[PDB]
Amino acid sequence: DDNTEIIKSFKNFILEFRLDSQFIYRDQLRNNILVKNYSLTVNMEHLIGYNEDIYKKLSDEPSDIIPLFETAITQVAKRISILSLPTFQLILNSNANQIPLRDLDSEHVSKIVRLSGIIISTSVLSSRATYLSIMCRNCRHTTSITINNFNSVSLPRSCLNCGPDPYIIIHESSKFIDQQFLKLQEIPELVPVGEMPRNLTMTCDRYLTNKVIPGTRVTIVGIYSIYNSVAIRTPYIKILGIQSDVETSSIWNSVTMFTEEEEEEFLQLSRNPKLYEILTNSIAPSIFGNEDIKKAIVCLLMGGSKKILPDGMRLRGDINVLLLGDPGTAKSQLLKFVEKVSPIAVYTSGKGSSAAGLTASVQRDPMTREFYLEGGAMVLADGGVVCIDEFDKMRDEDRVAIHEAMEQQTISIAKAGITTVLNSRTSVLAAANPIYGRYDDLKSPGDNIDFQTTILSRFDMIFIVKDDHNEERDISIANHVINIHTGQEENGSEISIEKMKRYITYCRLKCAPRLSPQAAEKLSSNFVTIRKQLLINELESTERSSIPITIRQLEAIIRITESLAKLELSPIAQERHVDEAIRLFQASTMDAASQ
Amino acid sequence: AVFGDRVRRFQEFLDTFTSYRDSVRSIQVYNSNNNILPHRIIISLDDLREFDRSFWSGILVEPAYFIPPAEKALTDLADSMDDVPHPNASAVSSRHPWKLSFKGSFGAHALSPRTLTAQHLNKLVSVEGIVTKTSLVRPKLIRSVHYAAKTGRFHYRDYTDATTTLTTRIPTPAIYPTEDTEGNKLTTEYGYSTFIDHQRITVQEMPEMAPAGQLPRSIDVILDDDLVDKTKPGDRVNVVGVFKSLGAGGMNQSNSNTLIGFKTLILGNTVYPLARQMLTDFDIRNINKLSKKKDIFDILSQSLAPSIYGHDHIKKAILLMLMGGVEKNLENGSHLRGDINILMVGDPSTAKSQLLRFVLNTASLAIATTGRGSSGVGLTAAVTTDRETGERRLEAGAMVLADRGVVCIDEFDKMTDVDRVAIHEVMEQQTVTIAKAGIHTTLNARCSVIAAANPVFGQYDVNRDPHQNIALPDSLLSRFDLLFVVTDDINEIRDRSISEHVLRTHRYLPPGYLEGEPVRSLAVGEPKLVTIPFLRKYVQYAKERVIPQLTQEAINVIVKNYTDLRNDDNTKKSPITARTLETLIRLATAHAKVRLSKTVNKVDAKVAANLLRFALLG
Amino acid sequence: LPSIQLPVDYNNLFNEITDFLVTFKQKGPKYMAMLQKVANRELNSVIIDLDDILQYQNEKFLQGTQADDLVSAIQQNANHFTELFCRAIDNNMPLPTKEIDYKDDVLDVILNQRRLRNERMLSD
DNA sequence: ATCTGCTTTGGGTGGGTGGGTGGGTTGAGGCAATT
DNA sequence: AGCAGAT
Ligand SMILES: Nc1ncnc2c1ncn2[C@@H]1O[C@H](COP(=O)(O)OP(=O)(O)OP(=O)(O)O)[C@@H](O)[C@H]1O
Ligand SMILES: Nc1ncnc2c1ncn2[C@@H]1O[C@H](COP(=O)(O)OP(=O)(O)OP(=O)(O)O)[C@@H](O)[C@H]1O
Ligand SMILES: [Mg+2]
Ligand SMILES: [Mg+2]
Ligand SMILES: [Zn+2]
Repeated sequence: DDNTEIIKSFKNFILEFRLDSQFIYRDQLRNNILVKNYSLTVNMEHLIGYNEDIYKKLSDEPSDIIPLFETAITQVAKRISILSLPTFQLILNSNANQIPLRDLDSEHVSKIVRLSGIIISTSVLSSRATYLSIMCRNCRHTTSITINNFNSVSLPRSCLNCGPDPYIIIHESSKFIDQQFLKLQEIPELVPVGEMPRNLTMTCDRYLTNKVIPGTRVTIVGIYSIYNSVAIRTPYIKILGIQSDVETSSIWNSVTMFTEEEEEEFLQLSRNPKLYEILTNSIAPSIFGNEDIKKAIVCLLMGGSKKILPDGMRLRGDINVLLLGDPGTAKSQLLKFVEKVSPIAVYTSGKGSSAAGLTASVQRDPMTREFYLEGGAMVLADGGVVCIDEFDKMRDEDRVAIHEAMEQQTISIAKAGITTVLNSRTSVLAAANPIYGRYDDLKSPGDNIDFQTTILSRFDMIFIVKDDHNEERDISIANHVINIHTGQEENGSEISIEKMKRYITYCRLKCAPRLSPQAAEKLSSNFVTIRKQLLINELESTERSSIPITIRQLEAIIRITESLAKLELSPIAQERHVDEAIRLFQASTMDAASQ
Repeated sequence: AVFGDRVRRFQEFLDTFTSYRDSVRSIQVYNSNNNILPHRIIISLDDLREFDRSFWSGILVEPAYFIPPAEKALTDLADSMDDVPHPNASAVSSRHPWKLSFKGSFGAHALSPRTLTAQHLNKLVSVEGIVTKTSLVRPKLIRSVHYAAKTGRFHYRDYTDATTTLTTRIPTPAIYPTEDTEGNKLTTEYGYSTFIDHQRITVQEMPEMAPAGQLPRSIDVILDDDLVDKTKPGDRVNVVGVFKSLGAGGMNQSNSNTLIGFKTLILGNTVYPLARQMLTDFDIRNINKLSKKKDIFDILSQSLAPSIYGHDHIKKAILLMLMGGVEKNLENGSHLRGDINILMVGDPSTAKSQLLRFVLNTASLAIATTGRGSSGVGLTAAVTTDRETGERRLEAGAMVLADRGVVCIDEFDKMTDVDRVAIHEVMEQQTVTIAKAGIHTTLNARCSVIAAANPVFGQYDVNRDPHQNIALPDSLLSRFDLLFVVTDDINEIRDRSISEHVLRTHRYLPPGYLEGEPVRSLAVGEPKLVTIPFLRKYVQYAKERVIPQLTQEAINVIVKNYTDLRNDDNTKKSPITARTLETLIRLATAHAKVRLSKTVNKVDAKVAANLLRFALLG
Repeated sequence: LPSIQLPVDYNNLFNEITDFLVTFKQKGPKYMAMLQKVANRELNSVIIDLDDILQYQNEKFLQGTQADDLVSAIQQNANHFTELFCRAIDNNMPLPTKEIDYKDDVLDVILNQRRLRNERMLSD
């Protein structure tokens, strides 16, 4: 009765909506059916413009009208693609105000809401039924049921004598769809005073599955509903749309999510003669000086290139950076910026961490009594960067639990039957203090550093930041900080965080330069000289150097060269990059070792 | 109606291709002569596609409606072939139809546990992964036969379940009939009833193929009858079966969730291993021709890890470890092991971990473990409960899973004493004794241990004695055949050579790729460096069909070397002991294996002596 | 409950079992002596040696009177043959040779009283 | 006297507004006190 | 299937 009229109304929107000379939804449908994507994304501002009455119904009773807009889409799709196809999914976009995760309460039950959060977990896909074929136990009578996944359905209780519940499902004739579960945590800043962050369970269907990964900020449009698991119901959100700032699909598979128009911008930016300067200036615009550390951070974000030799050996392609220095140097602020610019990043404190917190931990499911594996900081940061602050407060065991994941980029587990070798391809950016809090020049370098040579050799570049009291520099820093406190270039000398992050993603998924012979000869000669320099320094002092120079440093120089080449989308690394890489190595690691 | 037509169409297919008929006849003949081959046939999906496209498409997309007809046609053919004169009553009552198994090329149905979605339900798929669990084998009732004493006639009943057939039927509780239709007493005849085995395994996605920041997923599989014990945990398999769903999935009013999906799993048809290489006559002749060379040992050793510069002696030791020794157990009870254990201690960045990884990749069986990532229980075995039957059992650990293989332990010095005790016991006795949860047993763990450790101060110190440099107990140290101490000594020529080698290695580009391109099957049935595959074939051949025996000349060499080594003024990085004699004999035997010889000669003794002397006195 | 026609008849097998028990010899018949000992309360366990059954079968074949394969039938389905053999022994249990205190046994008195009650009921 | 109807084993195809003085018991990981 | 209740 009314259902047919509602279906007719939503069908006329898809067939009559033109903003100029193009039918936006009719053409979107045809283009989607051609690539086998049975869905239509509709913007709710367009529906409020066609007929406000249709929006009033879709917002007053969402779980009753949404199922009738899907069938209208399916009918129009059949009319457009078939010359005389499952039920089509409807994905919604809205610009309504976002309700804070913790402000959702009884006043929003069964209503369309928009909210943001952080995805902390994702489930293994399940299978939900969409068309059952049933039969009767006694008289063997065949029937079918059709189900929409919008709850306010079960097998018939009485046959069509036959006892109660006479119907058994015939599986080889039924059809199913995909279902996923997500946990959404509220943003750290939104949380009220003295409160732990709160979770919320979410479910997505069909083409909204496998769209997010744990640890990524997302925006959700859905229905705040309830399901019975006494007179209380556990709330949850039925997703109707997902929007994210991270192209997770490009990151897991190939290069994707870059439009040709967007791609053209990246090539134009790469063609800039002084992209290195722009990127260096774009990191921490509010921190004065420390240019070398900012260049090192650019190289770390860019990364090197990984090689798999024919015999099977793999060569690490990531760069690890350590910041040792005195208080007030802005190491923690640099780490907090790097966590915010990188596409994937985790900020962790060495004190509030553990060996299982990093890597992976073995957990027991209370229901199935079965042990399973949950990823830690280094798994949650896979393919990105881990910012381990307070690296000196970490316990010896928890620090030792990081060697293999830092070098081999794998997390071997052998616990509770579970036996595996996970993958953790992450870059470590660590900040630490010397033993006495300040780097005391009076005592030998072996007295100011408690890190063992094994852990230190795993860092590509080591920065020993010393705070020297110079009146000119002090006045400059005072002026800069006061300007910050009392007080937008965007004129080719700096790019916002979003653009820089997208450019990092593009470069990582598009380029992997290789060394030319001249660079190889140059780097090889430099390694021989540096090793001789360590030996002359060692012969002079009975004490064995605390900062080592092993083959890992040669590989680190190669990685820095490759990252500098990749920064400009150059398929080959030339001497103009080798010189910069050698300069950075001398400015950080040989500088630390010389003292 | 349609079923009979399809049975006729499949029967016409089996007639056109005679290989399946010949295989069935050979199976029946072998069974008649007799230990017993199962009633299974492997058909090529390519041949079916060439013969009748509709049948091939149906078997790939609607297996439920097309596989049972083919199985019935095959059974009818086999029955028409059968010529057994006298059938035993069990055979007459037996319910043993012929089962069908597939091979060939699955176009888009070749998937992995991560890519299996609801779109693939009720379809023939092939899945690849690691077997992580394996329930216990329990018989499953299918047919029961009874006897009515008064009436003097036998009756029978047929049972079906959701996992024993592809078409949905009414469930049959396992209650045995007790009274005849007319009220006669019925006595079950178990010897004539039909039970089949049943097992459930879990297949996990390969960890290295997983996405970024996601743990691998798994799927449940069912194997019945002759596919019951073809896999063990830690094996790489390719499973073919039908993807299904079971149960009511919350549609029954008892479950009030309303947000839980249906159960799903695969009924397997075939299992394909992915561990032993099949040797050809050409390969065997090439192996022999190479073995006749006088410098085969050097060639094979250098061929190991071509991208690691230097470390010749460690590579030789790794080769001898891959070959192994000869295991002897005496009548009295003494059980001498023929495995070689190796320990590497050295300064950071000396290629210890890369050598471990190469051994992991080359060896036929190898398990990877670290110091802080493992545990005492995770190395030996764990007590869990079986989901299928709810019975207490043991799950094999890293050491047990690597039986008759190799276990690579990285960061040997970062382990705990409690976890070190388990490895101490395993290396000392080569077995695992378990006393937990009312379980008493002894699992076999006969594996070679290759480990890498760091000195106490992170860098070997020449001044301090070896005891002060290594934190491991002396008792644990005495169980390693060869202790290699490697130091990073800065030199000009050596540094230039190593740097040039590394730079050359870093410039490799794999064929099929352009400069600046970052690095990323078709069927299921299926002084020159020696390639790794040929090295694997050589090792397999040599350690499979060579058992060298000692000879008086090697005996004199070994006794002279031991006598001189023990009472000599020069200090040793490890203390000489009677265990050194066993290590010498083991190394000589392994080198004899390398040459494909049935006897240990002077040359093998002289090679073992030189290797041990390098290990002990640099 | 459909039916099949298996190539086993339990009547010939029962006759064979009885003949084996009463006639087989390896003194008098071995199994009859064992039954005599069982009747006198001396023995409480009868063990059937399948070797003896095979020997009896082959002796019958040599005599020319071929019979059914008892050993294979027992091996293939053994639960039924326990009851069959027990019935055969029950039929051919010899009378005791040594007097025993029947009245001491509870079961003897109980069954005697049951017989008396049945006789009284029949007389009515 | 006949017809109508619920619930097990023990286990996650009942659960955590029923709990652990109603049983399902090893394995791992974090924390205080002990060192 | 055994036992607990309403007509
Ligand atoms: N250019 C700057 N240089 C140094 N500190 C700065 C600068 N700009 C701001 N700050 C201040 O630095 C403070 C942050 O501390 P910072 O990151 O310098 O410490 P740290 O040296 O890394 O740590 P710790 O003192 O524990 O060793 C903030 O108060 C920020 O206001
Ligand atoms: N001889 C060598 N030839 C080539 N590469 C080498 C060599 N020695 C070390 N390397 C390089 O060392 C890098 C890392 O060192 P590796 O992990 O193999 O050392 P390790 O002995 O296990 O060190 P650690 O004590 O830190 O665990 C590898 O990328 C490898 O390229
Ligand atoms: Mg700080
Ligand atoms: Mg290592
Ligand atoms: Zn009915």
